[PDB]
Amino acid sequence: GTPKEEGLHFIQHDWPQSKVLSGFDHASLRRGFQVYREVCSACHSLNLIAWRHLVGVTHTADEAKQMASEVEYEDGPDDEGNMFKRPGKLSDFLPPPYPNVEAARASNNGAAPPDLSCVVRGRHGGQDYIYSLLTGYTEPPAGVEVPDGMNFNPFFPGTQIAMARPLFDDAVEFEDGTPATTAQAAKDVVNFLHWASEPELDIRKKMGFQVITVLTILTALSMWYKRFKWTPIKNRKIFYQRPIK
Amino acid sequence: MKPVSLAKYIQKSPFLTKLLLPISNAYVHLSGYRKYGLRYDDLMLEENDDTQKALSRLPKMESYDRVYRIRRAMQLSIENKILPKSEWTKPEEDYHYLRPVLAEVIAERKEREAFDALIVKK
Amino acid sequence: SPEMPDFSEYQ
Amino acid sequence: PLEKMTQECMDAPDCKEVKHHFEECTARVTKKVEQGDKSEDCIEEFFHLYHCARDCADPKVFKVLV
Amino acid sequence: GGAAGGKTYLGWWGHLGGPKQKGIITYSLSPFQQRPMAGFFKTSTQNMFRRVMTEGLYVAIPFGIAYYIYCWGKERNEFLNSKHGRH
Amino acid sequence: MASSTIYNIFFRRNSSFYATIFVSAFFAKIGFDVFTDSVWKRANAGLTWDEVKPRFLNKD
Amino acid sequence: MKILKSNPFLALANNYMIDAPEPSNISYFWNFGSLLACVLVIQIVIGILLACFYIPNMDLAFLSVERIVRDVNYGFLLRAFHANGASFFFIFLYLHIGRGLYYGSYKYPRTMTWNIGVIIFLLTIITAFLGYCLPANQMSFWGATVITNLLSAVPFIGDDLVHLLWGGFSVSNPTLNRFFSLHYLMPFVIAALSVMHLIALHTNGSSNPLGVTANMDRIPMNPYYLIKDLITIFIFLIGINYMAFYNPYGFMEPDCALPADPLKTPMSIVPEWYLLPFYAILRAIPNFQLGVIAMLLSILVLLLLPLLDFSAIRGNSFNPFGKFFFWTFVADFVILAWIGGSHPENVFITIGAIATIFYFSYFFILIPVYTILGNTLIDLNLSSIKR
Ligand SMILES: COC1=C(OC)C(=O)C(C/C=C(/C)CC/C=C(\C)CC/C=C(\C)CC/C=C(\C)CC/C=C(\C)CC/C=C(\C)CC/C=C(/C)CC/C=C(\C)CC/C=C(\C)CCC=C(C)C)=C(C)C1=O
Ligand SMILES: CCCCCCCCCCCCCCCC(=O)OC[C@H](COP(=O)([O-])OCC[N+](C)(C)C)OC(=O)CCCCCCCCCCCCCCC
Ligand SMILES: CCCCCCCCCCCCCCCC(=O)OC[C@H](COP(=O)([O-])OCC[N+](C)(C)C)OC(=O)CCCCCCCCCCCCCCC
Ligand code: HEC
Ligand code: HEM
Ligand code: HEM
Repeated sequence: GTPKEEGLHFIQHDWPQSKVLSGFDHASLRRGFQVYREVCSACHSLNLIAWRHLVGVTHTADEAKQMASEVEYEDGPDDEGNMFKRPGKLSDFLPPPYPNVEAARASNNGAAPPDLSCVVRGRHGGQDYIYSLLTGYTEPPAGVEVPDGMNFNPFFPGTQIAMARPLFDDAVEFEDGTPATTAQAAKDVVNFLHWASEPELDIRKKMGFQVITVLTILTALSMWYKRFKWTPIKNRKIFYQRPIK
Repeated sequence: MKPVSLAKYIQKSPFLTKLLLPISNAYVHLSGYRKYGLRYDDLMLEENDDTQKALSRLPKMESYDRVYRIRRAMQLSIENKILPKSEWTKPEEDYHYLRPVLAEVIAERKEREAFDALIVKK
Repeated sequence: SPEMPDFSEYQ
Repeated sequence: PLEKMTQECMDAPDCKEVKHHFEECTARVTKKVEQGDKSEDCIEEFFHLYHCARDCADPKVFKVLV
Repeated sequence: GGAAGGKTYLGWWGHLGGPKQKGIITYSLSPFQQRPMAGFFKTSTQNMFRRVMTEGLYVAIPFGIAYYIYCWGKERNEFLNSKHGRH
Repeated sequence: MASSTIYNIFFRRNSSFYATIFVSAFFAKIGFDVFTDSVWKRANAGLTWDEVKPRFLNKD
Repeated sequence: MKILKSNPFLALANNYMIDAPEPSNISYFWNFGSLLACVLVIQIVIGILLACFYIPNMDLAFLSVERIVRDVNYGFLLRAFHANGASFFFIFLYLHIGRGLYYGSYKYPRTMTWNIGVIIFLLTIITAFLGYCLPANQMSFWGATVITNLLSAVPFIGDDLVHLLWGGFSVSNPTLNRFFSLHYLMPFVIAALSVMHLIALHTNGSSNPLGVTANMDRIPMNPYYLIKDLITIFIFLIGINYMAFYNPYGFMEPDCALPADPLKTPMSIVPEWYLLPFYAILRAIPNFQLGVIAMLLSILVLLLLPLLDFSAIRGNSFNPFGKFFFWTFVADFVILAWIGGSHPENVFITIGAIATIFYFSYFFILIPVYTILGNTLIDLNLSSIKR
């Protein structure tokens, strides 16, 4: 359709995980998880990732247990009906800020913060689109005005996002010590969201190399064996002794 | 059902034949069945009763030559190659040798079919 | 009958 | 960091024709709106200029983002 | 067995339903005596070159025309729904 | 020795053929696993959780 | 007598795999039957395991698939392999159909084989459409809603068959249950039809590129054609393994990683890529019933090919006009798929209409005319040689 109603084509970058023999950047993964928890845990829900997933990837088991033991969950019936809260376990999912979709709609005007579990894989561009959307907030050009409750963002379809600028300068304190600019933080969040979309990337890319190597060797052997066996037919000689009456 | 061709109405008018000779030459060169040392009548389909009966009424020399030509052509097609330009089917040898027999068989069958359907119109 | 075709190329 | 480099690429000689078109926009469209007409929106030129600037700037900054 | 089957055009070994052959001598060697990878590259290169030079345009023309109209259609459709296209 | 002894040992009877096939497969699996492990470990330097451990948690 | 020629089961195996007379010069384009059979076997075997973790309910279908993907041991392999094998099935089906069409394998003695293949193709299309609706994705739900409404074109009992199939008033739990059951059932019927396909073909043998009889130089299947298939098997394995290990969702549209929201209306509603040309054909006709009729005819016209091909020879190895027009038609098919993929904008609808007109003209006007012209030209040249 019209360029205004379809958005601006995303920019292209290079990520460590886009190569043929490269995994993730786990330090960036941990920093992105920290930024997620300290920023977008307030409204965006990630109710498809458990605390046990982060064990051995971004956190140790003791760290995961200690961090999860601070969230209060709701458990099954007591000895006489009732429902009693729990200090949290290592087998629960991350807490959703809202109890249902209608509460989310009521809180944020009329919008609905989408779940972030599988958003990177479900958008036309993935990491590039998400990063450009995060870093692409600019003042509107002359002639186009934004009504109250909307923001100008060229990368969004229609150039009308319902969000506000989520990542300002120095919003989080990184444990490693890197400065928290709007560029570094967005990159780390994009990396963490991509990991949350496909947590199985490393094992898949590790198996594929050996599979491809063995299959290539087998094909190279087959191409020779066929030529070996099909030899006495491709090199026949036919002579015609004319049958004189 | 059967192959069809406007190969006689054009022959009725000499001017059309004179105009269409070069195009036919180019088309027959482009077909490339002569590059395999074959003749045109070899390629005709033989799976019905008429052609099966016709192939059993050829002279023995023609049948043997056809068998050798087909076998050599398939042997060449095995290795994806063609004969040198010297051993190509010359135009003089590329004559129609199966059409008259098929025509005779079709005429016999048509005569029997005609006798089959009859009526009495007093 | 002809002579044996030369197969020495493929041997 | 990204904003400064994008602005520098905007003023860089690499993207100057789209900037010229955007300037002619700004002048004409501002005159039109302050006259009292709301019918024209050349967001396309802003798209072109921003795409040029981002393509110029992003690879430079992305390398030192560690 | 029997069962008096129908009529086909294949038969089996021994009686393949073909015309009688005569005077067709055939020689072949043993796979253990011949040499694979002998003359493969030369013959394959010549065959590929001949096939490219012979068939060639038969595939070249329609695909090229289709690609040209594809590119023209994409360009024109992008232009028309833009600002200046609608006017 | 020569080349007839090799044929006499493994490639003489089918029973002495399948056993060689299976043993060679068993060894080849281990060889390929070691190769891919080494190449993947060499590919990623300073990019896995084991080599970023001291930076984050050792400082507590 | 050999045991393989005596025991009835071993005799059945031998007559079809060990000692079967075959043409001695069939090219590498005759290797796709075994590829299709192996792909079907892989699909069935993998689907049997995939059915062990799937809950067929509209409210609980997406979470089950996600649990398969990220919780079961090596479940991602199962999901990606099933999807990519289902995709490769149609590539090999199109290659098989193209091979059959180009070399004229539809003009007797093998015409029952062609009809059985056409029926198998129809059943495969239906099975794929049923299967891809299961994961309850956004395009799955919306495309199911769009496609299932096509049954309303029936004059009398129309708009009632749609409700009977839906099992209600919209796509809900009963629809998913029925679709799961039918998708489970159909592949076995497809396998039986393929067995009948092979049985029908066996009674007359296969063709050859030259188009002439091959009852003079025949060789047995093994080991001459049991090894030529291994190379293609391994190449296809390489392709599918790369596609499943380095880019699993590479054939998949970006609007398929979201739960089905029955209020969110997608910008473009399109089926998968292998069914795209028929969707392009359907949207071309302004009328509704005419569109459905044309879409069905686009697949049912393959049965009429034997009775409108007036050629004195079989195949296209010695017919330049066919060589030109076949590739032109293939390009038209690709362009039709491309047009079906994109938006229905200004120039695109005109291009699609032109492509549909050419596609429906190819099977009615072009073929008899050029075959007759070739016959006439060859006969005219042959009739003036000695003169
Ligand atoms: C010229 O033409 C030719 C071709 O082309 C060249 C060909 O194509 C072919 C055709 C050749 C064929 C391959 C024939 C078939 C091909 C077709 C014609 C079409 C395709 C046909 C098919 C559909 C193939 C048939 C496959 C079927 C029916 C389904 C297969 C299903 C499975 C294999 C099961 C899957 C496995 C699962 C899900 C679980 C398995 C069970 C377990 C063991 C799991 C573990 C459970 C336990 C541990 C439980 C405890 C176990 C017990 C009790 C045992 C303990 C031990 C005790 C002793 C008690 C021919 C003949 C031909 O001439
Ligand atoms: C029946 C359905 C259609 C078929 C479906 C495909 C079935 C694939 C499995 C069987 C493949 C082999 C079929 C039988 C071939 C055979 O005859 O085996 C014997 C050959 C040796 O036979 P030879 O080549 O003539 O040499 C003579 C050797 N002397 C006697 C001198 C000692 O020795 C060999 O061939 C050994 C190599 C092959 C043996 C199997 C080992 C590799 C496969 C392991 C299992 C993985 C397969 C799982 C997936 C199928
Ligand atoms: C693979 C791991 C190592 C596994 C290692 C253990 C596997 C078991 C070892 C033996 C397997 C084979 C069993 C039969 C052995 C045998 O000696 O059979 C000989 C005959 C040969 O047949 P014939 O000599 O040509 O004809 C005879 C007809 N008369 C003269 C009697 C009228 O009968 C024939 O063979 C006819 C050939 C066709 C019938 C046999 C087909 C199946 C053979 C394999 C069966 C076992 C497969 C097991 C697969 C797990
Ligand atoms: C002000 C509350 C709020 C904040 C803080 C917030 N989000 Fe959003 N987000 C929303 C809402 C509401 C929408 C829906 C916007 C719309 O549909 O127009 C949204 C939309 C999105 C989308 C969907 C974009 C699309 O095209 O569908 C993504 C991705 C996203 N936000 C990421 C983030 C990230 C990353 C952060 C942390 C840097 C963040 N959000 C912080 C509330 C928030
Ligand atoms: C016994 C045979 C089969 C069974 C039991 C089976 C079962 C299933 C199941 C349970 C799913 C759901 C996937 C999921 O939940 O993630 C599925 C998906 C699918 N199936 Fe099958 N199937 C079979 C054969 C086939 C065949 C023969 C085809 C095509 C010719 C096919 C094509 C598909 C497709 C396209 C999908 C959707 C792809 C996706 O979910 O990403 N299946 N099948
Ligand atoms: C979908 C459309 C199909 C059509 C139109 C079709 C038609 C045909 C025709 C006409 C032939 C003979 C060609 C010749 O002799 O020159 C053939 C061969 C064959 N078909 Fe099919 N068929 C189809 C699908 C299938 C399927 C699904 C399978 C197996 C699951 C299959 C298996 C085979 C086999 C094994 C052969 C013989 C070997 C070969 O040609 O590769 N076919 N088919």
